Amino acid sequence: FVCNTCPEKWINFQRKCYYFGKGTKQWVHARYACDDMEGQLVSIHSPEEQDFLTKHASHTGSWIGLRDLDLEGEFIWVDGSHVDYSNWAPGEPNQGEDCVMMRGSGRWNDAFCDRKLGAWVCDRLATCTPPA
Repeated sequence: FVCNTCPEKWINFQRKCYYFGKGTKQWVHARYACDDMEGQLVSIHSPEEQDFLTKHASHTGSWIGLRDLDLEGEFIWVDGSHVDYSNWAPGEPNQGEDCVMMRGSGRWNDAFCDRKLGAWVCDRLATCTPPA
């Protein structure tokens, strides 16, 4: 009936859980690190979710789960969803910079995928209160 339960070290927002990771990672590195924790690099689909992420975002930049896929020819989230909501920094995005990071402001920019960032965000679904 109510789905806000999250694992230790994760934080709940709405029906999801979020992990604010710290450590030096390239984009595909953060992707696999989230997968190792049974999550995914975060996907962002509303201003309310973004505002939550901004409150907890690292000041020096974080990888998020968005990258430009060559065959589809567009930015696609790690879970296969399309970009409906976006929070690009003004002028962004602008060949080579295929991966997407989130600044301390919450705003996004594209970047070389081998850039090393000190933070990254995973998400997963929250679990739910049981039957009595």
